[PDB]
Amino acid sequence: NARAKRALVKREAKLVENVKQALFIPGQSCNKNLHDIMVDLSALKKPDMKRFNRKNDIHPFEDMSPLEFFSEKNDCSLMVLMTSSKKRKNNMTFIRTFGYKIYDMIELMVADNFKLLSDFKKLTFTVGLKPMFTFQGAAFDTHPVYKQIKSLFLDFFRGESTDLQDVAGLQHVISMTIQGDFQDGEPLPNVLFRVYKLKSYKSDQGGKRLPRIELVEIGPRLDFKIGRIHTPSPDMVTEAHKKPKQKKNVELDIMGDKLGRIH
Amino acid sequence: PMRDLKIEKLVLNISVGESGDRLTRASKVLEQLSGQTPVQSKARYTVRTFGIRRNEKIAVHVTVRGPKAEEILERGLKVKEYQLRDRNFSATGNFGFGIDEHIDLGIKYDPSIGIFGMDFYVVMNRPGARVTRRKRCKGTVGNSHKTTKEDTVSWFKQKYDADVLDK
Amino acid sequence: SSAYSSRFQTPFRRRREGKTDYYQRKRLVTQHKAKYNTPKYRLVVRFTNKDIICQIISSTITGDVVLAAAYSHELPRYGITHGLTNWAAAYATGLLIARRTLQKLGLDEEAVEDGPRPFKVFLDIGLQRTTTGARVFGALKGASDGGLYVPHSENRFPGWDFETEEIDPELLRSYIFGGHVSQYMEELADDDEERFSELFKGYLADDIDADSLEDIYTSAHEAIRADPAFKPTEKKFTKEQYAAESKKYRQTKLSKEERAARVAAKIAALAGQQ
Amino acid sequence: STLIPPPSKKQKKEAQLPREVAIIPKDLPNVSIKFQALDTGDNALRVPGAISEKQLEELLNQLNGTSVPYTFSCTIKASDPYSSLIKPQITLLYTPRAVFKVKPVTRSSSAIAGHGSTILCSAFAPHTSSRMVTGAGDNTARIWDCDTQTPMHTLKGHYNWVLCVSWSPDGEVIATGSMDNTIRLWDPKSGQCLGDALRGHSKWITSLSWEPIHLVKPGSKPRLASSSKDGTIKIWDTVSRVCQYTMSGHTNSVSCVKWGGQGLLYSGSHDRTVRVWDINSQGRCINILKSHAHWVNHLSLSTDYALRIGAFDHTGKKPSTPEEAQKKALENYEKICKKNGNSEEMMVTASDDYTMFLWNPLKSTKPIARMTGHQKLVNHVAFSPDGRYIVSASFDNSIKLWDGRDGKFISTFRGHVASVYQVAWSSDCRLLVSCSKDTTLKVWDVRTRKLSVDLPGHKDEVYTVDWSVDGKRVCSGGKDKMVRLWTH
Amino acid sequence: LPVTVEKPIPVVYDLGNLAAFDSNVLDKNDLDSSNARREEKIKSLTRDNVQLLINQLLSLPMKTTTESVGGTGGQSSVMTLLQLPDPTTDLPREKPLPKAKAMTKWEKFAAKKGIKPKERAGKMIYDEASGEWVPKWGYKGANKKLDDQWLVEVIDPRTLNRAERKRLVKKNEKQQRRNMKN
RNA sequence: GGUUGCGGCCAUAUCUACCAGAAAGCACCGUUUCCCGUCCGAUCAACUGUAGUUAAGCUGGUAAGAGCCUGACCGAGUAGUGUAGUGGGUGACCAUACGCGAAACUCAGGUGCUGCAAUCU
RNA sequence: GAGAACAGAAAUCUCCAGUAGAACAAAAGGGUAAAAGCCCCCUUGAUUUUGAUUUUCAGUGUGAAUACAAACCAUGAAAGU
Repeated sequence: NARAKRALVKREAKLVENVKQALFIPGQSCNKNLHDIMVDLSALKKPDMKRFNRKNDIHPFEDMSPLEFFSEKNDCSLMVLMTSSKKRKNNMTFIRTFGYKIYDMIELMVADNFKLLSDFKKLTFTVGLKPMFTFQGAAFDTHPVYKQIKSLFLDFFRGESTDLQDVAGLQHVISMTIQGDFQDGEPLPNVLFRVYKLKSYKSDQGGKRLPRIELVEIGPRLDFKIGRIHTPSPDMVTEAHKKPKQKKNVELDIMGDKLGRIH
Repeated sequence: PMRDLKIEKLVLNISVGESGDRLTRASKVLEQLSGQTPVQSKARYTVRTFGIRRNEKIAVHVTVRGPKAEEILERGLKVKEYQLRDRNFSATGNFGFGIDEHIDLGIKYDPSIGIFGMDFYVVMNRPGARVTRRKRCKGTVGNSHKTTKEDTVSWFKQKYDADVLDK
Repeated sequence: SSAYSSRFQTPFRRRREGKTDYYQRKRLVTQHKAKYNTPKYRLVVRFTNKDIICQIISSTITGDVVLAAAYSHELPRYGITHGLTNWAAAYATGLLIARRTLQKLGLDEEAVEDGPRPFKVFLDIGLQRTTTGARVFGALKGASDGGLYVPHSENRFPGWDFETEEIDPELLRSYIFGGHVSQYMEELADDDEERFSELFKGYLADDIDADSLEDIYTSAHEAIRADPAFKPTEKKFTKEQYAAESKKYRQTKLSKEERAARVAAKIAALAGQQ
Repeated sequence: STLIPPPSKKQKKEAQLPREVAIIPKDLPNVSIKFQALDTGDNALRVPGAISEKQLEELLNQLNGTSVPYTFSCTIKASDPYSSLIKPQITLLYTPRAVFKVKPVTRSSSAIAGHGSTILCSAFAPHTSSRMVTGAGDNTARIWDCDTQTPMHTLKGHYNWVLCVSWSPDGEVIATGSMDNTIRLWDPKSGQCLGDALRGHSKWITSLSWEPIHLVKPGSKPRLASSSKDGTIKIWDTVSRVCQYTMSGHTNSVSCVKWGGQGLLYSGSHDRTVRVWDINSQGRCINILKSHAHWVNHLSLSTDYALRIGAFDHTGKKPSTPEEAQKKALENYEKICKKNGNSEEMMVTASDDYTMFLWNPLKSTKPIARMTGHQKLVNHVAFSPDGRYIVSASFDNSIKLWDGRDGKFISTFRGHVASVYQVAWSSDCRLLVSCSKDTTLKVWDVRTRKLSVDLPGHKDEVYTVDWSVDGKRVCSGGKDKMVRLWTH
Repeated sequence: LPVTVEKPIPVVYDLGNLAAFDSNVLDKNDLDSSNARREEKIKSLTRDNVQLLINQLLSLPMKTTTESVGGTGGQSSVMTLLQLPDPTTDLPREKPLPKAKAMTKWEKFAAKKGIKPKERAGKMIYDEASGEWVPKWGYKGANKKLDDQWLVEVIDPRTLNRAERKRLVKKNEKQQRRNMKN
């Protein structure tokens, strides 16, 4: 009864939004490798992620009705399509939508040296922790498709936001670097994806303040090849990237005490 | 050594669709024969021919289990003179019948109540229904340890010595 | 119908089994979860026949890890050899897990700033019921009394009142020092020694009385308090011979030639007109 | 609820920018420093590179060949103790610790029920951190097992309010001075009437005390002292079951009495006067101290921690032989008796004139210093365990911490809302617990002079508090008819 | 044992996102796909970056409290939580800003006439004979009193009353649609 | 290798007719005075490891069963369809060159992988 | 489906076959299950205190409406809801 209206309130467009829901929809072509990559990815979006069970013949760069229908019906803003082909082996279609409208789509190709969570030394984790991010290479300040993929991954993984961070909940780290250096015109390099778990060892040279770090892999380890892209409409960009709106010679000191200047 | 035929439960039911005092009298004969508090029952809908409404307070029964259940079983089986049929035995292996004039076992006339009777039903089994009765690890029973009709029919043509009544 | 064996969806593995409540587990696994980032821990407790199990659990993307754990059958080495499932057995198991954890993590005897930060743990009851005066909460009370910090309340202890809000500590004290088992012992021994013979058979093997059993529990509490070490059993007749014997008793599969042989014999013997 | 003003627009831009990577990087001066102690010692002028404080501890321990760390204090400027040359020949002082750390008192157990009246007084055991006895406004007292939070040997016998409770520093006698003007001794193990009561007083019993272990012939029984409103102090022998003699110096009520260390007694009364007795002269008065303006309450001494523990250490290795108990008492006494190398114990007297007095009774009848600053009547006072500090709790919702040696002011612990009733130092001079007329209890960190944790939980105001002997639990109680144990 | 990290071109930070962005360069021949000893290079590059990120995080200002058991709000006396600067990463929203700004035939009238919005004090009223309070709606509202009131003092007269009640109710719920559409 | 507890991936993990399981683990199993709940101690509660057996329950195997799962030029580099020329028919709708990009059929094959801890002739 | 005295075709009972074909303040995307379905026990809700929107003749420290937050209030052993 009222549980129905609770859902409509939860699906209202909030002043500042809640967490992002991500959806994993199977395509028309799939294998053990590709499905397991999908699942080792979804092992990070918990417990805020939805997955479909039965396959679906959907083409992202071709038609656009069922994708928007799906993103609405699951209230998700991120859509991950896991599909393959002979024309394109293991193509991952990442989708960012805004107001049930395609904000951008991106084609990624995973290499043939991939890895699953059970490929490395399986060091322990904890379900649902905030990650850390590290971005390498000079390309991520001007390159357009690179800015897109960067913001995509950030709006994908980082979960939620706060203002108080406890110090023990810093366990893993996401490293992402391009495939060497390249200059314009020549084709794009690949971008990597390495998910470590950092530790701490006292230094005795920096004091009790700053200890040393050492990183270990837990899985997976991916290389991504960039293909087709989409770009949103300028008006939709301006609209989506807006301030929520919630004074001279007047300031607030401690204890309130709205003061003023005379000059 | 374990596929035995223990007596599990006897349900004595009286279904008289009346919200009056006859139901109270059925419950009082349940109290003065079985002892325990008699649980009531209601009606799912209207039929206009059986004289009921929704939640009509139509029936009342008592479930007794254990030694006194066996006692009431033997008393009610003796009243039928040990004459039970080849039907009246559910394919899963339980039985029931009906006798009027509950002076047949227990109380006397006492016209302060009238006269009614207890629709019997004895549910039977082997030991081991806990897997299908408990909460953690609730499973199924096996067709090996699943009781059937004719084996308990033989266990019944055992003591208290019923007659054949059409094979 | 084949469609009816084809169309439906099954529950998970441990859900087809009666072992795990995924709803309660989600209510556990999503901690707050909008405030901060502090890793959760858990105190799982299970009650079977002849075994009380208690563990400290930290989940992960591999699925689970056990930081510490205790089983009702180390109590012989401190001095509890009887009644390994009662309320005092639960108290002892929880006290053991508490002292074991706080010794193994070295309290007495990246978070470089401060400080002690008392250990936090949430009780996971599993599929167990929540009834007033149970032994799951006996183990809980023992765990908290040992020194752990477990959030909980005061109505689920033996003796609490539904009439008003009070908790009589007398009945609790008796349930700690086996006053219930001993009042039952007296109420049976004053009359009959056949039920009292079958029951308390080890107690006729060792000639124990009620006051002496309270004494055993008193001594055994501080006995746990002394040295909660958890060394493992000495591992006689080890794993390779274990596996060789189990292999000998274990059945095997077949080969395609064996299957083709079965098919040939059957469809040539009992298919060609008898 | 009132909130803190949120930050400003520019204030967030000051946050987004980087900040202060500190590396203690290079870091090579030719620095010079001189070592010194606090009483007298100064043991010398060198040029190292850098060093850590733990390494200062290690270097001093190697220069003296002790193998215990210290606390190191520079430029004795608020006395702030490359971490000591960043706020601006250096003067450095080393101060030992007797390092034995315990965790603060943060959480709570549950409120233990029992007697249906206002709890009055409480006391742990000196030989076990697991035993506690309280005396409630009811006509009985109680003993509790603290490890499962359940009473044990409900004790009876008194026929009025059991005002004062005391424990014997050996672990055998629980004395319950009742409002009915007698005392009753009790057995911490069974709870039986040891004969009968120790009658003799006229008006209600107020306070009790015991002879310290280093003043009883090894193999002999300790003695007690008891004061009442009558104005005299009766001595009691534990086995004679009769009073020996009385001292009758005061006219008005004597508030509290204490059996000092070098065979003396001290008594303050409602005569604005503190009087000193020598007991080996059959209880004779020597010094009268008339310096207060209104009647004196809660006289205290320096070494009461040693005078109270009773040869039991912060571990609990129970005595083997009476001579071993005596040598333990002598060692644990001389640990803090000759701090400067001279056998010294001080006295501090509080009274309603809003002042407090430092007293040296071996030296003179003059005072050393008079501490002023409170605004309502001072109710409770306590020396630090190491004898290095004094603290006082007053009725103006404040606590004042002093220099325990020359009687100087240091700081004031603030936060309480109603009047403060009593405090308790830690077992290791680290923290300071306090209970007051509001609901809450509080603890304070004496190192930086700040509040660590306030903790509520009561239904009415609190009357009694005390830490453990090892620093594990803290007991509470008052007008809510519930005991509460607070731990880490 | 070494703690510091140097770079020809210093990194940029997003300290609310616990993240850093680099303008330094790679080397193709350190991380070529054909390279066996390859991931050692990612490790030896990004250990320095997580070094610098932990270095910036532990240099932050922090937050401490003095609380106790059952802290319903947040941290306790033992917790210590750093206070992060806010994100500068402009990342899009998922739904537009919920601006339902109309006036709907009453707000405009109450603006063009000096009607002030009312004070919204209480749900209950006072009954006189009896002396109970009996709210005007919410529980046995004083509307539904002519329902049970026995004799009416001159068609059954209470049915007309309910008829007018639902008449106004439906007029209100009709004008609701009118304002929603326009 | 057997067994138990907390799980991930959630049918290669399920349904059906049978076969078998040394030890250890665990089920079955007796009881109603204490705490606890009903009409009823079958369910929950509490007690003991006390009288017994593998019929259970659980586990493996046996089946070309149902169901399901994998790969492949298995259809099929095609059916279809987006781009360029007068390719055309008057047209239903479709020829010629780059793209995008399918499915039922058929062939080979398969009926749990395991993380963390305890324990066993 | 098997049975069970009065009692029939539907009265009331006991045991399996059950993927949601019985129910929802849903109509599509699926279904939550030891439920969002049925029954049972405890219980307020138009609380109070300040930044954004607009309007007052004491311009009238928000006096009040409304958006947002924060202390609370209910229940639960608890994580929480």
